[PDB]
Amino acid sequence: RECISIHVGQAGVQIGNACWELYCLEHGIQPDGHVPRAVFVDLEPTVIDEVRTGTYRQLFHPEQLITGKEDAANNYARGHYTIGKEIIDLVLDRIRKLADQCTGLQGFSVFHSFGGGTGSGFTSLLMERLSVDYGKKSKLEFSIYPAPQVSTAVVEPYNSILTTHTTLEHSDCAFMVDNEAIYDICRRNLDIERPTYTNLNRLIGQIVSSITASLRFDGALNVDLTEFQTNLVPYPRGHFPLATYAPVISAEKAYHEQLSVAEITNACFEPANQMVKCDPRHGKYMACCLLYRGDVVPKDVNAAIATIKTKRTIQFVDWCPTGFKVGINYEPPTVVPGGDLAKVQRAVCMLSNTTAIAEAWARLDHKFDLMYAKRAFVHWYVGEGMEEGEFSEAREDMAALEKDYEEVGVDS
Amino acid sequence: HHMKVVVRVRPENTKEKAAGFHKVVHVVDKHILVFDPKQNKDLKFVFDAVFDETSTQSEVFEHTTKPILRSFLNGYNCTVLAYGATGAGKTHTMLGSADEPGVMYLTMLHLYKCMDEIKEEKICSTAVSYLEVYNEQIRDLLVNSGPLAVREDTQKGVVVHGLTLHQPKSSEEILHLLDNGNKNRTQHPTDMNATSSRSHAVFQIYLRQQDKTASINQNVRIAKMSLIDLAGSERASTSGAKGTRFVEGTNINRSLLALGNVINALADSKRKNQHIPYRNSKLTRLLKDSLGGNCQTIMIAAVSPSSVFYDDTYNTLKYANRAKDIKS
Amino acid sequence: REIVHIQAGQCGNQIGAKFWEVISDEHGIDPTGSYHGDSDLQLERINVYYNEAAGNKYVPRAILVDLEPGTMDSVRSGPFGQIFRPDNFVFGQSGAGNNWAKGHYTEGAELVDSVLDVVRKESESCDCLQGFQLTHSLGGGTGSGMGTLLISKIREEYPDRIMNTFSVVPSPKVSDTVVEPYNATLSVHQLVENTDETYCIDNEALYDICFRTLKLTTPTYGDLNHLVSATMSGVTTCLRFPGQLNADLRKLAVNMVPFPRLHFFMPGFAPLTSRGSQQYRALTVPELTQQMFDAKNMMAACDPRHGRYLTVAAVFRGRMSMKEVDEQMLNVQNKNSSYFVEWIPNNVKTAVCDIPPRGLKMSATFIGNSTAIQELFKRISEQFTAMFRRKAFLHWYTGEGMDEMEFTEAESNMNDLVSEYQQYQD
Ligand SMILES: CC(=O)O[C@H]1C(=O)[C@@]2(C)[C@H]([C@H](OC(=O)c3ccccc3)[C@]3(O)C[C@H](OC(=O)[C@H](O)[C@@H](NC(=O)c4ccccc4)c4ccccc4)C(C)=C1C3(C)C)[C@]1(OC(C)=O)CO[C@@H]1C[C@@H]2O
Ligand SMILES: Nc1nc2c(ncn2[C@@H]2O[C@H](COP(=O)(O)OP(=O)(O)OP(=O)(O)O)[C@@H](O)[C@H]2O)c(=O)[nH]1
Ligand SMILES: Nc1nc2c(ncn2[C@@H]2O[C@H](COP(=O)(O)OP(=O)(O)O)[C@@H](O)[C@H]2O)c(=O)[nH]1
Ligand SMILES: O=[N+]([O-])c1cc(Cl)ccc1S(=O)(=O)c1ccccc1
Ligand SMILES: [Mg+2]
Ligand SMILES: [Zn+2]
Repeated sequence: RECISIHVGQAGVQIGNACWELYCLEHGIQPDGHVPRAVFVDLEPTVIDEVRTGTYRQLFHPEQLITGKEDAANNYARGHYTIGKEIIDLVLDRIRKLADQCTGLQGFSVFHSFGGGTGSGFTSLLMERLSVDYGKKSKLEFSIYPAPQVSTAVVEPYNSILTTHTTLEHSDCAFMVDNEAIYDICRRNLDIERPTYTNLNRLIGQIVSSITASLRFDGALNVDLTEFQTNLVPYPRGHFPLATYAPVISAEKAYHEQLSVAEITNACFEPANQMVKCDPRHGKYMACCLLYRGDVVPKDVNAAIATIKTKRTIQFVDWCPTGFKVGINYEPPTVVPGGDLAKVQRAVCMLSNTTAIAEAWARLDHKFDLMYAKRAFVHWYVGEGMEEGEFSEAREDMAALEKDYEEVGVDS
Repeated sequence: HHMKVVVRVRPENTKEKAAGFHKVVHVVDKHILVFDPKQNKDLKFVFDAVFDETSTQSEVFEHTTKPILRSFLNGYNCTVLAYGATGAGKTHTMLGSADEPGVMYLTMLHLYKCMDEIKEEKICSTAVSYLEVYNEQIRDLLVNSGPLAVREDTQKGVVVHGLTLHQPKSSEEILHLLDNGNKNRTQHPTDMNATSSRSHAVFQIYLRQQDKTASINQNVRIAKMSLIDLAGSERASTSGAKGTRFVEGTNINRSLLALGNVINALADSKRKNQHIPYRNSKLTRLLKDSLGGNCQTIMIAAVSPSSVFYDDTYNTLKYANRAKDIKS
Repeated sequence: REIVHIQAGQCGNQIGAKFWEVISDEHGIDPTGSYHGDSDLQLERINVYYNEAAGNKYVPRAILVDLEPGTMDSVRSGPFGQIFRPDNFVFGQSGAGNNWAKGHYTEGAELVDSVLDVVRKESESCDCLQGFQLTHSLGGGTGSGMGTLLISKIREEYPDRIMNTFSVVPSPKVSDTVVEPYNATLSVHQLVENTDETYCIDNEALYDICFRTLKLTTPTYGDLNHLVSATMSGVTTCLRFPGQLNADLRKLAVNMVPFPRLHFFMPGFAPLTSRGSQQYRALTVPELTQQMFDAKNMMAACDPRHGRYLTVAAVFRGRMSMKEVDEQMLNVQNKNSSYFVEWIPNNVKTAVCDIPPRGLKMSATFIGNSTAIQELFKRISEQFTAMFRRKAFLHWYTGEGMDEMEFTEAESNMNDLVSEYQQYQD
């Protein structure tokens, strides 16, 4: 029934505070109500301290707020091996204390930021220790993969080729949201050259609400978390669907709002709206879980999708006859009281595996090689209990992920 | 070229043999070895020579060290690069194996014989040293030294002063330096107590030839030879958080990285030149003197057939072959 | 997390008075007074530089290392001079002779054990240590000799904790000392093998940046040192604030040193406008990246236009969009693809604190690891050979128990350090 969450790394905690804000906001639970169902992990105290100081302060137990006062380091090795090791036992102890208290759970919605130190390296072993202690559950990791050109950390690819290889054999379905291809939505589909990080976090805060919050909630076409990985992963690699939202309209500028189903569904497959710089450049969709919420007739959907199945310029995979998980919830979306989000009476939070990430992975892998070809910042991980092995051998790993996402499509 | 590489597989260990789970590499023929037998990765690897598990110390002696001795006698400085998995057993029986004929024993005798013949015909004099790199401090094994200070001569070929060499009387005198040395290094108390595996042992022999046939007043040819036992790589577990390993593992991890980066850069400097940063480690700077130049070199990797060696022997074959395979 | 500063030699000490003059206002700490802080945030992280004893007396956790009494006796007898616990003054009333050997082997070598004693009293203070800040000049006995020994001992006691160095590399045009390259070549030699972050600052690069970028006609030393201390605050203490994307000394190190030599950086501050008129407030953000990435405005002597970058760290501190930051850095990377190196897809390390430098709206410290600094260790190494060939003032070093091989060693190392830096310019 339930799904724990584990918000790891500063960014996995900033998005965490925002997904966690949107929750109580659509459930009538003000600053001090019930109790959360998650934990927070960082090797930098000052950030989890923003959840201990700022808004949502007393909505958490100081027990679900793990910190290592020590050092974050923007390097996988340190954050996986060396330092992030010391904290793991204590972290697990919460996702084993919180996992016992509940009633017949389904999994853990992990929140991490791929190209970090605590968001890469620690979660790699956290998800590692989960797939063994609870191999009988869902492991849906919600990642914020590296921006395609607007990366931050100089090493980013070293951290994100190492979170992918170690988590790959451990996740069930990895949601992805690209930080830059969101800013294009903030510029083009909302009109603001002032996107604070606090806004991208409202937007993932929104798509994510559609995943757990409203779908674990009753509706005309409910969709358990197990239903995702079943209807969404064609193969055992921890396959990485993309998150997309539909009524991303501005709460000030334009106002057509009343954009019946037939429109909001079409607004998902246009590449300029999908929180990911994986524009469907060739990438065949292979399975899509269209989560709807608000006032939606099942015939409007079983017609608004039928039109799309016959657009052909949307080319689904060959071995997939029908790859359209319709999920219908009742309660409309619930926008922030005065952020910037429109507030419509319906939305489409479609997510899907696409052969498109054959690109995104290739462009992120090629990055890694250019520095590893010179060793670059390698002495920063080797001095932290890693080897020529874990780099070269996690590089060979993602090489068979460039081939997997090629072979599962492009061919018939 | 000058570089030639041979990898000698060592028999599976009594316990490894009796279990038998998927073999790390499955040696196909003598030279070609397949990695990850069924599919799986199924990676063929070629080497310049390769010796099978049946090939003992005596066969590797004759192969590896014969082009070494000839070049060493010629006055070309030689080196042997050891490798092996991190797990002992293959490396344990590869080096210091008294029972095994010893690549080092038969090559020490091989040189020792050839040295006596060059001395009778010509005036040849030699000397030897034995040092380790533990904690990135050079220790002499012969004398209890402290941290050898660095100077540079007129050539400025970087010298750790305070090294003592004695002239090789017999192989027996060398055996006393090997014994003194091998007990001078500590075991590593982490895991099972290994030898000084984690510390790099260096053996040095210096040949000095004057010709009786040539005029007394001539150039002298000297070569340096070195044999290096290296550590294995450390995992998270074999590392550990512990402060006791902590210093040692930091010394090894930077020595392995800077050394192996200098080996990759060494292969690039078989094209290149001053590029290769000798300076990145103390010993890697002395390794320029031996391995740099157009000197005849060989690498001997160890490989075990055990499944335990899956990771370690694959990483060592990967790293050894990576420097060969990269050419621009 | 925590750090312990180190005021080696007179210059590092004189700067120490300016570093602590600034940082204390950036933390509301009056002379012996407490946190008067205009806010409440300039206190949740002070521990980085101070200690709790009374309840109004947060004392700077630095070390004052000098063989010249009259120096520390001018820093302690002036403004903030009465904040340091007297235990921090590691004086050496000996002759502070201008010889690197006199401060490293003979007269500094005695005083070291009575320094290391206190460097341990302050490192064993509480919580977790991060590293040590070091200030000094590479042009004198107590700066380059003794201050380079202090680190060769620190890096043996805590090879885990980081080591930032703020070196006053000998300025080109005019040397403020004669033996200068001797004191310098011998300290940079220790630096390339112990500290792991260096910020090289040049008294004349400052004069240019302080007489043309500030219309300031009478740039006193207090002003040079003030400008320097403005950067080293935007490095350390700054990132010990909150931020949408904060870093710390390790993130700086682990993004900025591609190769273990240590590498030396070239700091640059953002809003560097003359007082009254030039208060243009053209500080939206493109004006800060305009500032930091020009030639002039680098506290180094060498111009970045003369060599690729390996890494950059724009450590912004002032509320700004994570779009107009992360965006601007890109157009800067593409307009100048020529000088930025290519085997690093993203050279730039964006870093963003929230709170700005007390009285300002928006700033950004720049920390450039450019290969252009090759054209300075060249300079120093030239001045060495031109005089080392004739053994110029060498009898002042050998006569203090030195080696003819020690000068050879340091030149050859730091002259190899020039060679290596070119391997990436190509
Ligand atoms: C009325 C007003 O706004 O005055 C400004 C001002 O006029 C200007 C010109 C300041 C002024 O700075 C200088 O003139 C200066 C003098 C010597 C060396 C370097 C600079 C200022 O003195 C400096 C002062 O800086 C700060 O308050 C920061 O917090 C800064 N503090 C110090 O450097 C400091 C000075 C004295 C005592 C203690 C601290 C800081 C910067 C980085 C990290 C930590 C602290 C500011 C904004 C101003 C005055 C007061 C005129 C400027 O400098 C700084 C560092 O902000 C020079 O160009 C900038 C632009 C500012 O607008
Ligand atoms: N959407 C979104 N992305 C963020 C946020 N914060 C950071 N990121 C992105 O995530 C990455 C940053 O990771 P860091 O903050 O450096 O590190 P961390 O993963 O928290 O862990 P450490 O490296 O140990 O500090 C960059 O690619 C950022 O663009 C956030 O609040 N929202
Ligand atoms: N920026 C700056 N440089 C200084 C200061 N004092 C001395 N210097 C520089 O330091 C060099 C001289 O070394 P000095 O500090 O006297 O050495 P020491 O006192 O014997 O350790 C010269 O290059 C000076 O320009 C200062 O207060 N600020
Ligand atoms: O290679 N080694 O340096 C080495 C490393 C270890 Cl752990 C052990 C031994 C040797 S040896 O000198 O080859 C040697 C070989 C035979 C007898 C004594 C010493
Ligand atoms: Mg963080
Ligand atoms: Zn309308």
